[PDB]
Amino acid sequence: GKVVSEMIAWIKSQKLIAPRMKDAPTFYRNLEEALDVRRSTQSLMTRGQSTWKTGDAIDFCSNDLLSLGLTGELRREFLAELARHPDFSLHSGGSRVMGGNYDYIEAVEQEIADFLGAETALMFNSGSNGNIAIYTAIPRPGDAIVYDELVHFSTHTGMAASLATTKVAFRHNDLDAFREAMSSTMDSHPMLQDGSRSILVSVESVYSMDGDVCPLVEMLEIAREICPKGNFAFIADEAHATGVVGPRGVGLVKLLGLENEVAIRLNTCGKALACTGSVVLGNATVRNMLLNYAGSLVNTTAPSFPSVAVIRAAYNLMRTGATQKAQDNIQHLVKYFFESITSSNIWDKATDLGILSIPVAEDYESLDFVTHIVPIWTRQKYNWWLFFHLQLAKIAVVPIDYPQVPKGKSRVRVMIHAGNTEEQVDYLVATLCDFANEMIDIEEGGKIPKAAQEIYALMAAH
Amino acid sequence: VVSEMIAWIKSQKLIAPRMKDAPTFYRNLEEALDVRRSTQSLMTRGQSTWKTGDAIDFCSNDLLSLGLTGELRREFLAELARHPDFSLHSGGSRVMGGNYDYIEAVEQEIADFLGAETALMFNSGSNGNIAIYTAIPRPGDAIVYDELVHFSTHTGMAASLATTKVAFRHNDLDAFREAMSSTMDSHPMLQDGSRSILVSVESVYSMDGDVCPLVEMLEIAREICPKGNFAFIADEAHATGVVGPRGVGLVKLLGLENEVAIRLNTCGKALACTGSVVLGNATVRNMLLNYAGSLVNTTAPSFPSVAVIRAAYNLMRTGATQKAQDNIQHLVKYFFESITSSNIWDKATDLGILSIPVAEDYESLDFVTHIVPIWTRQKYNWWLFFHLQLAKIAVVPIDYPQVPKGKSRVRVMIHAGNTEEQVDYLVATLCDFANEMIDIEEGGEKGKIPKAAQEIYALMAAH
Ligand SMILES: CC/C(=N/Cc1c(COP(=O)(O)O)cnc(C)c1O)C(=O)O
Ligand SMILES: CC/C(=N\Cc1c(COP(=O)(O)O)cnc(C)c1O)C(=O)O
Repeated sequence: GKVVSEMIAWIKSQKLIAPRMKDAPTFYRNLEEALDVRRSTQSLMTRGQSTWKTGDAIDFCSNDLLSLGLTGELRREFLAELARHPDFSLHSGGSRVMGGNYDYIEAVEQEIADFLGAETALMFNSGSNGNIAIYTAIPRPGDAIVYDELVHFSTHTGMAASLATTKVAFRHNDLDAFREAMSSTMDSHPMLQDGSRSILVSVESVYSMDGDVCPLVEMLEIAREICPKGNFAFIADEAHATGVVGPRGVGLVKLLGLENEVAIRLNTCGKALACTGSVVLGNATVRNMLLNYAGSLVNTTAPSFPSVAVIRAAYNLMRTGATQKAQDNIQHLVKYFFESITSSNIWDKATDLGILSIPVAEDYESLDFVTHIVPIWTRQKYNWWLFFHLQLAKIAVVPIDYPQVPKGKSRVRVMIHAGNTEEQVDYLVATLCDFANEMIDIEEGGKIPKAAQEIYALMAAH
Repeated sequence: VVSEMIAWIKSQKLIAPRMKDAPTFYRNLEEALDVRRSTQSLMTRGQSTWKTGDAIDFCSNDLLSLGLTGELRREFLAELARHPDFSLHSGGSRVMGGNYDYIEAVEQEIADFLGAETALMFNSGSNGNIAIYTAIPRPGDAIVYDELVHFSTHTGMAASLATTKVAFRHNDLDAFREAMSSTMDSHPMLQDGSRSILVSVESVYSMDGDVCPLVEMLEIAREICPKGNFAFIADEAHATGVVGPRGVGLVKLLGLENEVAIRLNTCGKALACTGSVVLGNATVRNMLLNYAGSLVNTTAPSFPSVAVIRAAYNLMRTGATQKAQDNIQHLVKYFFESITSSNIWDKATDLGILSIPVAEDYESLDFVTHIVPIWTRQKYNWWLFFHLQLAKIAVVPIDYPQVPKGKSRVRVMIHAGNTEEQVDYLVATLCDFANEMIDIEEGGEKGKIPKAAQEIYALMAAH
């Protein structure tokens, strides 16, 4: 219905366009050639998913983690906040350091900083710009940046534009490789050995595309062991941690009581807090470093009053406890899904054959908590088929593929929200087990499964 | 207020001395901050002295006084009220489930008001320029850009896939002609029309206040690129709302919406909120959605953020900013006649004591802009700022790194909500400073400090 109208528009947008641009001007000629590169691998993005916004599909893909957007709970606290300041000055006035600072944004920052256990906060338009500012301002020449290989794109963009000359990745969440990265970096840099420069460790609290948790206590112990002079500093991107983890959604850093051990923390408002923006946490020296050396911040207009107001409304819902029930239902529904798919008859054969792989679902009971992020892996030549199977079953997931991940690591990303139900989770489990069945029967018989046939049929027409 | 200047005075006291047993990371961080303090140009809280009412606003970016009057606020809240059940959260990135009908419809309203085929909305003008210059240039293309394009344009070009980036002297048609032709003559794939030259300009330049001669550069581009293998990119941050009928900006005013492939219009200035739109055909828009990785990997704008942009443009389309816009023109022409009619103007400008280049031949233009950069001698620049501030006139001082080392100045912004009496006081204050400086220099005492600097140097001693 509405599922099939967007599949058609998606199929149609991958038709190569350059063979029609021979007469077009050179500028548009080469742009449509560049778009054709993506079309050729069927990865041209246009209008997104959105079948869940209309009711035509379950929402297992959006970032509305606590359903604050779905319920209108944030909108009502947002309008209530604007009503506490009639005649508010909407316009900031300019750059935050030249005409754009005002009392209400400083007060909201300190309010948030107090709630998350930090000394100071600085507000950005987004988590991305938060990362851009951190890694263009904070790293000094002679510093070293050691980062998890799956840090966010904005972190990669910030580090590339950094003043630091030494940046070394380490294998994802691997405490051994992080040790090897730390000590091999120390040994070859005499300025780190005598403590005249620092090593900056860059990690995410919860990884957007894997769903696992940074072992921060252990990394901090490794760091102190390698750098006994204390010349290290951590930077924790809690994008997918805020609102999900910790008492009243404070995140992983405060949950572990590391608020004095992690020098820089980024908390974003784009997921659980159901709006946009971010704050960078640190002491007053970090904050003044961003205001003075993060040129991206210096040359952009400061947040408007409504933008600050929606952020404050979201932390209000967190800090007054209004999100606590939604926060536990995530834990419940993720465990409920984990129990249900690992208890179905076919999970064992499908896991050996490699038909389905959900690594976050294994050993889940030994963790202090679970995450909302559940990537589901299949065979790489089955990935689009798994997507079409769920999509045609009226379950909206996010497909992950090149360029978003390396060209061989394709997967499906399922998001469990506080506003989902056990009936919907049962439907997701049953839907996945039908797919695992279909591919095992094909593997035991060149057949193409039902769902893919229908999508390939629509292509043969469009 | 004395308090804002006192706080600024304290923020310049060096701190590296107290940092010994301070850990390496905070010591090196505060050592970098000291580099700014030792030149007295550390920034902390800005210039908000005007915001309360204790100083005249000649500094903010609220050009049409939409923020001051609450006009945009009232329309913004009525727009929210006409959508009582709006979905606040976008859902994710614009290409992954953050798209919705409201933002697309708003985009097309802005495109059609601006005379463009499509529009694409960003969090900021800076993010728009980032997206343009990382997504649009192809390998083999050349970028010819005005040296004074915005910081975000410089960041975007440095992350670009184009391998020839050529700057040219600001607003200079001969320098631009020389950049275009020497770039054309050294690239066989520009000569044969298979790659393109991208031309990057601001319609109104944020710190010199002058206007890009866009019709002249298009003529020169077509001359040097007879195959038409070129494309212009016009950043209109300081034109939207303030230039053209009903604020449509410079490109539409000259009727060049079909000759300028990419346009950036921003909401941080005269439109009194935040955000931007990139304008172009659907090939440009798809290019940004697929190759601007900054856009792909960030959350899509929430409903209230879209609605205030809509309210701003709706104000412009109902003609509710035209009188504010005519007021700007009146007040800037009034400042220009006033200051150049002053007694000391001839002497102060011959001596380089005062210099306002946008005040020269302002009558030979079709319009003026709101940006009045005021120069003095480089060693007097903070003295000029102190003098203006203590006279309760809020201006924004402009020093390294915002500008080159020896190009420090002070930026006055004329807003619609300003008055002729406020302009009279500014001129009187400027003439006092010029007179005080001419006296000090002819008195032959190289240690003589002006009055307003004496007070600042006093508080520095006390505090
Ligand atoms: C930061 C205050 C400011 N910005 C100027 C500016 C921007 C940034 O746009 P945005 O703030 O990211 O929406 C973009 N392009 C031009 C030409 C500009 O002059 C100013 O001139 O005081
Ligand atoms: C919206 C795309 C997305 N994640 C965003 C994200 C950001 C950017 O945050 P912002 O949208 O600029 O505020 C920063 N750090 C991490 C770890 C992230 O995962 C996702 O997983 O769908």
